[PDB]
This record gives sequence, structure tokens and C-alpha cells, in this order.
Amino acid sequence: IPGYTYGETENRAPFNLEDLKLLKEAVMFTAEDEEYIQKAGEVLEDQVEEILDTWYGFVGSHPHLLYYFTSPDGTPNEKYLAAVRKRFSRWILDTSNRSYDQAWLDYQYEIGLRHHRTKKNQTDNVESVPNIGYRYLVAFIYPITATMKPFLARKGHTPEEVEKMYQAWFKATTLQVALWSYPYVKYGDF
Amino acid sequence: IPGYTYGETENRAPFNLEDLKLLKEAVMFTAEDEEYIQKAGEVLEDQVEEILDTWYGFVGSHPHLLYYFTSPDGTPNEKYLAAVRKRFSRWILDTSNRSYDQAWLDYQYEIGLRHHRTKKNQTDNVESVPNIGYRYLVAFIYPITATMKPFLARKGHTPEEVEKMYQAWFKATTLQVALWSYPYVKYGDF
Ligand code: HEM
Ligand code: HEM
Repeated sequence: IPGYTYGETENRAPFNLEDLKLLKEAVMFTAEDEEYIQKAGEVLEDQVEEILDTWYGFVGSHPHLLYYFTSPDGTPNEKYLAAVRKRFSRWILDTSNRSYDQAWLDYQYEIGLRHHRTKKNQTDNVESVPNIGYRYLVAFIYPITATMKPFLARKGHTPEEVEKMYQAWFKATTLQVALWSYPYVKYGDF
Repeated sequence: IPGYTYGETENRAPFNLEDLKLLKEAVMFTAEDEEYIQKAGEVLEDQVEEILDTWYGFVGSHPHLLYYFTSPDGTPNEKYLAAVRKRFSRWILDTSNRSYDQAWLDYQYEIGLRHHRTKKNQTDNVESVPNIGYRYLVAFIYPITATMKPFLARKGHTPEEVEKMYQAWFKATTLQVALWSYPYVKYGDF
């Protein structure tokens, strides 16, 4: 997967495992959730293409959102959309498969950086808007959580198991957006 | 309600109603949600005491969270908790009742400031930690949202009306934390 550099960041994350433990508690994430994010693992894998179509359908239809993928001239960069889609697709599986350990926090930082002016547009070596405003990263907690629900019910699990899979997805998305705020936030306010 | 200055803040918010419309769209919030956030009004109004206890039981049970309410000597400040609880309770009703107009946005900015080192600890004239790290404001989207669900189900309402109030609450919680990021974020990255 071009530009996907998990495990090989070259910068350690400015947040450690203790931060992650405390942030896990704040988000009500337990060993129960560890189990259930993995059940979402297997439920979502067959559907990843239809999931991405849904999200891209949402981004594409709102010009003020599609904007973050556009060449300086206002037109959407197809190459850029295509290349990010693959890493987004990977990220669904990563969220469900990976140990939330130091390597994982290393990539969280990496992902925060790439949304932010620090590294945005560098990975795919494109010319686009310098920065995605943090307001929209937070906003996206909703559609990224809520739209995953139907896809979790699909493969016919027990409604409780659906509900617990959704609940873990909600916690993990929230947890990650929270960490991705690091490059955006004033030093010492994070 | 001491410290409650909704509608009377000076320093008018740095985001206007065009920003609020674009952020509403990012969180999938429509006139349908205004209706159902208003229906959360009456369901929740009775139970406000109970809800406050739930959120206080969560914060109070995690030292790294209760800490933001603590005197230099590391014990919780009873005056600080009591005054914030009164405003917090009122906020539930506000989220439900207030038109999301410019006076609403002005207070949103005030709320962001009171969590940030800019205006934290000044409202109730207390001595407490200088700043609530932003990471916890995002994380709290989860507990504020999910713990509200059981309360919406209590007034015996239809499961789909329950689902619609909950979705509205979730959208409205994310949207607000998103606006509160403003004082935390580096200039021009919001
Ligand atoms: C819940 C919130 C969000 C999630 C879960 C999410 C997820 C992701 C992931 C996994 C990546 C790939 C990281 C990698 O390179 O491995 C990515 C990149 C990207 N996303 Fe987001 N994202 C969110 C918010 C947003 C928002 C609000 C926008 C703007 C509409 C956006 C647009 C982009 C863009 C333009 C990139 C490529 C940035 C670059 O040049 O490196 N994302 N996102
Ligand atoms: C979804 C996230 C959150 C929501 C919805 C929320 C809600 C509120 C509200 C409505 C107020 C009263 C503001 C006013 O009217 O003056 C307040 C104040 C306060 N909250 Fe939060 N809050 C959140 C995150 C947090 C977190 C993570 C903490 C730390 C554990 C925290 C602790 C406090 C403190 C210490 C104050 C008083 C600050 C001051 O003015 O000195 N809150 N919150």
C-alpha cells in the first residue's frame, strides 16, 4: 500500500502507554472492547469497499469537505483520493487487528501529522490545501461512527453483539481523533 | 445560577453562523435533529439530577479525571464541583432548548475558554489546575453521549424515537466539543 508506513515512522509519538491507558479510561474502553473491535474486524472486512464508497459519497457531495482533496484550482485530485482510500481501507482493519501499543501510537501521531499542515500532501506528493481544520476532524467522529452501524448488523450477529461492536467502534474512533489533535493543539495544552 | 452568563459575554465568538452551518453539515445535523433534540428536552428534564450523578460518579471514580476539580493539595474542591454542576445541569437544558443562533455560539466560545487555561478557574474564583488537556474533551464525547442513552429510553418512548433523540444528542455533543477546540488550537488551524 503506497505511503502506508506503519511500524516505520522515524518519529516516536509524543504520547506514551500511560497516556494511552488514561485516555482509554476516559473513553470507557476495556478488555471487553478489545474483544469486540476484533469481532468488527471480521464483520467489516468483506464490506470495506462498500464502506469507503459510503464515506466518499458523503465527502464528495459536500463541496466544503471535498475541498480538502482538491488541486489548487478547485478540482478534486483523483490520484490523491484513490491513494488515500487504500490507507483508509487499511485503517479500518488496523483499528480492529493491531495491538494498541507504542507502534500504534507512533502511527496515530503520523496520522495526526498528515491531516495537519506539518505533513499533509507530502505522503502522496500532491499539491492541495495546506491544512484540514481540526473542527472537521472532531465533526467526523459522528459520520465515521454512526455510518458503520448498518455494516455491522449486516452479517447477522446477535443484536447485543452488534451493539457491543458498534460501541467499541465509537470508542476507538473517538480515542484516535483525540490523539490526532496533538499537532493541532498549542504546546502544553494537549 | 452563579457564573451562568449565557447571552452576556463580550468577546463575541470568533465563528459565525456560516461556520456553524458547515460544521452542522459535517455532523449530519438537520432541522429533523432540532425537533428531536427538543424532544430530548422533556424526557431529560425530570432526570437531570440522576444524570449529573452518573457523570459525577464517572469523574469522581478516576483520579486522573477528578484532578481537574482539585485544590493544590490534591483533594476535590467542593465549591468548584457544586457551581460547575449547576451550570452543567443547565447546559443539558440549553442544548435541548436554545436556538443554535449567534448568542448560542457566543456561549460555546465562553465554554471552550472556561475549559482552557485562558478562562479556567476564573469563573468561580478558585485555585485549581491551570488547564484541562484537550485530549479529554474529545474522549468525553463518548461518555457524555453513550451514558445519556438509558435516560432517553426511560420515559417509555418508541425505540425509533429513542434512536432519533440519541442520534441528535450525539451530533450535538460532537458539534460542541468541536467548537470548544478553538482556544486550544494553534491560530489558523481550526
Ligand atoms: C473521524 C474522523 C476521521 C478519520 C477516522 C479519518 C481517517 C483517515 C485515515 C485513516 C487516513 C490515512 C492515514 C494514513 O496515511 O495512513 C486519512 C487521511 C486523510 N483524510 Fe482523514 N479522517 C478523519 C477526518 C477527516 C476529515 C474531516 C477530512 C476532510 C474532509 C479528512 C480527509 C483526509 C485527507 C485529505 C487525508 C490525506 C491527508 C494527507 O495528505 O496525508 N479526514 N484519514
Ligand atoms: C463532552 C465533553 C464535555 C462536556 C459536554 C462538558 C460540559 C461542561 C459544561 C456545560 C460546563 C459548564 C460551562 C459553563 O456554563 O460555565 C463545564 C465546565 C467544566 N468541566 Fe466540562 N465538559 C466536557 C469535558 C470535560 C472534561 C474532560 C473535564 C475534565 C475531567 C471537565 C471538567 C470541567 C471543569 C473543571 C469545568 C469548570 C471549568 C472552569 O470554568 O473553571 N469537562 N463542562
